[PDB]
Amino acid sequence: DARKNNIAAARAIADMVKTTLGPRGMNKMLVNSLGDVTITNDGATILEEMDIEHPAAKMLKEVAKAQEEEAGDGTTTAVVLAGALLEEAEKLIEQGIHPTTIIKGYRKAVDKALEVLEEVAIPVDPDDEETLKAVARTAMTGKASEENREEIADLVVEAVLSLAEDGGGKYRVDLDNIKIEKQTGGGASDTELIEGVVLDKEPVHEDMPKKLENAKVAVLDAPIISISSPEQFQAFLDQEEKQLREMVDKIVDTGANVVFCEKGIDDQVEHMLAKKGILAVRRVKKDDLEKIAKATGARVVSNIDELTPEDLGHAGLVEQRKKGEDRMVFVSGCKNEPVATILIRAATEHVVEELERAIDDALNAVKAAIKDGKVVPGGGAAEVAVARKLREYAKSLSGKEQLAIEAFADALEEIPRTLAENAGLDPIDTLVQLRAAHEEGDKNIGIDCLTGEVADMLEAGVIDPAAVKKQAIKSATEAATMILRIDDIIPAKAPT
Amino acid sequence: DARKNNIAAARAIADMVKTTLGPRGMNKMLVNSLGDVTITNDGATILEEMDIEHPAAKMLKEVAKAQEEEAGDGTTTAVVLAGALLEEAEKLIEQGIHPTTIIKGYRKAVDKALEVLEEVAIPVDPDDEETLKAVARTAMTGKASEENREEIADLVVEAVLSLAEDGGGKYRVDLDNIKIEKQTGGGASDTELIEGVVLDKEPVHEDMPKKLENAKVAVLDAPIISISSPEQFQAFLDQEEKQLREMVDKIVDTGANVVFCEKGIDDQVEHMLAKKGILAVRRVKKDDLEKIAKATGARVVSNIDELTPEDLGHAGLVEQRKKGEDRMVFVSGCKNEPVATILIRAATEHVVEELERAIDDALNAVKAAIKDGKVVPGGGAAEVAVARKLREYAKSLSGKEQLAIEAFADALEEIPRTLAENAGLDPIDTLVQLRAAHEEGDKNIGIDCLTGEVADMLEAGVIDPAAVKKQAIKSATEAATMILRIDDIIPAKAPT
Amino acid sequence: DARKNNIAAARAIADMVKTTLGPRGMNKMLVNSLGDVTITNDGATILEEMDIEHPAAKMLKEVAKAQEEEAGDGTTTAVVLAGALLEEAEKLIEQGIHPTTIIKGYRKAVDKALEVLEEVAIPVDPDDEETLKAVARTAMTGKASEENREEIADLVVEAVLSLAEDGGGKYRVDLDNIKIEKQTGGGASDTELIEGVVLDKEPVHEDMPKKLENAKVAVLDAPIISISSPEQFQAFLDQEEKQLREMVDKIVDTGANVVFCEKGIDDQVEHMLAKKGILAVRRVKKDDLEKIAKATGARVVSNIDELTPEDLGHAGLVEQRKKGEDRMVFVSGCKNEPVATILIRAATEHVVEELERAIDDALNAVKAAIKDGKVVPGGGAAEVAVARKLREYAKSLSGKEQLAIEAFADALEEIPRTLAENAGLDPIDTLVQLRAAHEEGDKNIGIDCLTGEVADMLEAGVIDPAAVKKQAIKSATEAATMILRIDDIIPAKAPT
Ligand SMILES: Nc1ncnc2c1ncn2[C@@H]1O[C@H](COP(=O)(O)OP(=O)(O)O)[C@@H](O)[C@H]1O
Ligand SMILES: Nc1ncnc2c1ncn2[C@@H]1O[C@H](COP(=O)(O)OP(=O)(O)O)[C@@H](O)[C@H]1O
Ligand SMILES: Nc1ncnc2c1ncn2[C@@H]1O[C@H](COP(=O)(O)OP(=O)(O)O)[C@@H](O)[C@H]1O
Ligand SMILES: [Mg+2]
Ligand SMILES: [Mg+2]
Ligand SMILES: [Mg+2]
Repeated sequence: DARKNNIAAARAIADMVKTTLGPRGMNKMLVNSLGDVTITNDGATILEEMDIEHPAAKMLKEVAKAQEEEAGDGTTTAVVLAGALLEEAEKLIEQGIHPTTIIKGYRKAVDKALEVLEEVAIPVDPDDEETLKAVARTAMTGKASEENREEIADLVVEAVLSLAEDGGGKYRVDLDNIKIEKQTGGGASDTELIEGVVLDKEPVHEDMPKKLENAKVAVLDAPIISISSPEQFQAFLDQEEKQLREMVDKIVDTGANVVFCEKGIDDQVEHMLAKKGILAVRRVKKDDLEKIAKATGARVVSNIDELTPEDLGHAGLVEQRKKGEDRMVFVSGCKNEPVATILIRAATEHVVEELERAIDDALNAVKAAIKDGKVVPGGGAAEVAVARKLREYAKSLSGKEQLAIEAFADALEEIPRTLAENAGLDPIDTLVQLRAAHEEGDKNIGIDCLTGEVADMLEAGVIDPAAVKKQAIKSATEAATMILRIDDIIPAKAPT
Repeated sequence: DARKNNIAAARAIADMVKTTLGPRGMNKMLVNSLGDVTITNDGATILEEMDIEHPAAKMLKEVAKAQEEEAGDGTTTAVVLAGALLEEAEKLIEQGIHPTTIIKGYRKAVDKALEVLEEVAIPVDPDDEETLKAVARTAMTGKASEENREEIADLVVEAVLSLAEDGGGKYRVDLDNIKIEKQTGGGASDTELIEGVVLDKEPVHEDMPKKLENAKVAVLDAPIISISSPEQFQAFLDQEEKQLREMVDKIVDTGANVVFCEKGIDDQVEHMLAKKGILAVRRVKKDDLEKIAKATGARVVSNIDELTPEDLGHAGLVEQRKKGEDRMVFVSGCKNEPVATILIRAATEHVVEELERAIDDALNAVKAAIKDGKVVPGGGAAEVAVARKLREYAKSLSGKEQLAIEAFADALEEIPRTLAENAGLDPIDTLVQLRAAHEEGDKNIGIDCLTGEVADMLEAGVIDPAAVKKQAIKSATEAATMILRIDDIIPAKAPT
Repeated sequence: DARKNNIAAARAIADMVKTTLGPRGMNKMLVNSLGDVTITNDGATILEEMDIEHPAAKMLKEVAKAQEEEAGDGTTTAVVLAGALLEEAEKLIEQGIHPTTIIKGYRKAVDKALEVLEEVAIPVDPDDEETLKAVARTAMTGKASEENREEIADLVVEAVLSLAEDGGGKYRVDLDNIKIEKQTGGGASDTELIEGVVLDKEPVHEDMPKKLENAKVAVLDAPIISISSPEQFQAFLDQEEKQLREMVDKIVDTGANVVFCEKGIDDQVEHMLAKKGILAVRRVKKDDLEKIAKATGARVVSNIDELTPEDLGHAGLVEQRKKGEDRMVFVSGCKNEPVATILIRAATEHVVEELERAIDDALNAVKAAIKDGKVVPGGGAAEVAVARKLREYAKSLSGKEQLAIEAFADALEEIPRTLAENAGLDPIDTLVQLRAAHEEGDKNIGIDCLTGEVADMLEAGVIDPAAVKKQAIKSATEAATMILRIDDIIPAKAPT
């Protein structure tokens, strides 16, 4: 039963990532043969860099990548939903239903599930500050320490509003637009709007002018013998420094005094650069060099011979500040576009990476809420409500598709069970309580794992974007369907 | 039970480092495949250069590093506290409490623990000499020999006061500021204020002027053929020596006569340097070369062609003294900044390293005491007091968090048990005596392992800074929490 | 029980060195992979070039090195005392005393032991010739044949008195100051004051002037092609011969006629040196070249171009004497300083090394006696006396430290037991006889292994300087303590 094998692999992955769904998600550790260890709880990373020999499991890589690409939040929800769906799919094949009937029933169930989630979702305007804060805190939940939730949420909404580039209603709040720097120790209170891309590199030369107001900023990427007579070596050195003098002279004619180069340097090169007072940062990556080019306004000039004064950018200020331990050039005053890198502070490296992922997910969720403008109660409330209306449809429908739709409802309801289990509550009792609550007509009662009870989510500030849950259901459906659609593993000829 | 496995690894490390907590810390022996052996007892080394295949253990490296970075003392206290915390956490999970409840209880317990430690701590002014001496002796405890405790403590406080750079109240008593030199044999009575960085290297040339008052000191870092005719090789040699004459002549025009170079030399080079009477020390590291540049005032000149008289430093004296066995240039008279290296004398190499670590910890603790200005009774007194008030909080609180807080109290109380056990006293009897003593209202009764009894710590001069114990509790909490939050071991994809 | 494992290793080394303590020290053989063998009985070597994979035993390397550095005698006594101390410590931890109590007791015991040895030591003037001879013979004991004891003792005291450089009371009788040459066969009667460093090298050329009274002695260290036309290589040879003539001409202008070079020579070089009658000895080591430079007064001149008549030294005589088999230049008449090498004659190579070590130890002992001027009766008498007064202290003291002090007394008394065992006497009977004697009030009764009885050491000329025994006790204490303070072996990260 190769299908049983594939389902078992998907089940193993689903159970592995089940434990990391919620505020109290028990983190997982990623150890490799090199010995490096990273503590993470966002399921994206967990599905990213885990060893999977099984190819049916290896499809869930692509499922998670699609989820992150469209939605940016809800990979763990999608994988757990796929696990529960394949649970009930397996034991529906055990009863005797053909797999194609299961697929057809799941397709109908998920069409109606998306419709129901559209109906139940409560709308939100982009000016109700408390609702945006609630969305931000709910998504932000999972990975930060409990202390700095209010602070990071406040900074999230502040950055989203202040950097709100009104591009015809759809604000272009990109992940690489908001200004944070990474550094060990200190705290998260350095996630402020510093109008420029800050590089974690020291100045090459001490007497290099650290302060330069209205500096003429340039962006470069190029890397900055036969001897016959005794003085011929000195001659090659002389002409090399002469052509260096010529090129830096025509650079200075443009007026450039601040440079961030993509490649390395040499001691003599940086010395003669600092002779005139020129900043030079080396080994800047492709992505962050492009970001600096966008921010500073100086177009990247591979062939520097055609550099002109028109090609140069400008920055309001450049300053070297000894913040914390590491020395860095705190560039501030890049006035053309809001451009930045996803680099964020915390106490330790594990917490640094955790907070980086968490702030990224926070901006993703608030961006989705602003764009789509439909928010659904979280904490398992949406799942239970959709399961109830699916059971109503099952009462409407008849045949052996009703069994498949009931299976889909139970698989959807497995998410609140997991969310309660990770919170410490007993799963069956609180699940029955949620069902009883939703049978009384109200639809916002869920699970809030911070207080460890069942309560109204809307008054508890536990609300997730509608589109995130829609894409979670869709990705789980495609995962379960296309894992069910396989029959048997065969050796495929390797491309030569 | 991968969580049980990780708890077991952490409890192996905790029990290994348990024996080295106190004045009578039974030292540990680190042996490597190369066969080199160093004897230490300070926990930082033991956590630094031990082998750990276990990844959950490998996190405790990062915990210890963070402890050292912020505080610089209390790594052994942090690890033992983490061990006891995971002991009680494990026994709480066998009872049946969910891990997340333990995490929440520990968080609340540790918030109140930091608050309690804030209240109980007795304040100190920076002029009560006996109190500073007591703090210095308590921190110096563990590693220095019993005989020279008074001597090294006196020198510690003398150096701290005399080199007290009043930078707006916060004295910049850095570890690389106080003047000691390393040498085998002799004694610790050479930890005196020699106003300059002393290098453990002999003069290159005998007739090099050993004494130079008000010497013009320079700092350098640069390293100091086709033949056709009979005399082409000789002409090449003539040109190389000629350009050597020109560069050393424009050096002499500046007036430099004392140099400490970062790189090697040659016999002809050292000779023609000594021809004019120029000192040259080779293979100076990056850190100590930067220290020499800061002390002497001569900026490091990579491109020596631009060296000017303005670029040269000055030193009151340079002298070669045949102190002990090794010949060294005892540089003295660097008048710009207080800069030095952590190099200290003792009898044998093991005692040399032990004394170096001890003096480093001593300046760390006195610096922390001067900065924060809050001292707490040591010898387990602070732990017992905080445990008692935590039990009072437990009596106040109700629920299954009371069990977690009682667990935290027991784990905090484990430290005095360890300190008594290493001192030779029976742990249960003396712990009960400490609890009874704290139940009578007094707060300073602890364990003093020098006298091997229970006595007032304040009268015995056994007092640690408040901040070191605050960070010990915090780091132990973070370690226990983030080790509890792990679930399973999964193979992670190695980055290509 | 890793501490038991370290104690066992220390016991193994202690027992392996035990047999070589005393005049009748049964020697030890050092066989290596290369197959070379050296017969030694002095403890320094048997601790130096032995394999010790065990790290706890590897500490005893450093213990022996420290002992040799400070005292240079009594390493075997120190290691045997450490073995006995750890013996009784193993007994006491068997009983149940905690190790820290043992350490404290040993510390107090050894403080009082040093005090007791100070009280009991008999003073010596440096003019009482018989006492100095007795001290010299006592230390010189251990290694030589029985025939040449009086002889070598007489030469030792004669050299010490005649080369007595009165440097403010502390005579600088260094090991590298007294004149002996090494040569196979003959006898020890060539240990005479030959006022100059004698080199074991033949003259390069026969017609070199073997006799040169008031010779102008120099000291050097420097080591003494494209073809176009047929005469081009001849031009190269002519010019090289021309600069050779130039440098040797400006050498002769100074007047140098005797040279001892650090590096090799060539046949043409030595031929043209002997053309003018210049002595040249090659492959002179760094140490002996520096010694020759000090003795002859000719400073070592790396760059010979600056050699002047003022830079040349003078020697009263240089002569080639065919003493024994090997041909050597018997340099005699270096009038500046007393400087020499530790090279001594005997019959065979094993015996040559044996008397070399023995004369070194003899000079160290008489130097220590003259410096400190306090001598204590050897032959186990000092150990028994200190043990008795330690037992008196034990009777004074009360508690479980009394057991540790009794342990120290027994470990200290183990030395006379070993000294009797190697002499052939029964250990317990003569030990009891010594104890009974010392209970009668006399303090000089010991063991004399030459006569193989128990007798008064002062009339038997068996006396070993007090500082040697003081350092023996101190090193044994530190070794035993810092071997007891270890708990367990752990693998250490190797430095990359
Ligand atoms: N404050 C909260 N209390 C209870 N449940 C929450 C809370 N915030 C989020 N959740 C639940 O966690 C789910 C998202 O979990 P998360 O692990 O953050 O997703 P991802 O791993 O994809 O980022 C939501 O669907 C919601 O049901
Ligand atoms: N003189 C003393 N007597 C008894 N206990 C002491 C004494 N000095 C320090 N301690 C205890 O040792 C603890 C610190 O131990 P130590 O090993 O020096 O820490 P670290 O290994 O982090 O440097 C203190 O918190 C205190 O309880
Ligand atoms: N003539 C002697 N008769 C008996 N015992 C002696 C005599 N000379 C020395 N000893 C004993 O030998 C001890 C020194 O032994 P030795 O092997 O010379 O030490 P090391 O090996 O360190 O040089 C002394 O402490 C003394 O007790
Ligand atoms: Mg999420
Ligand atoms: Mg400490
Ligand atoms: Mg000896």
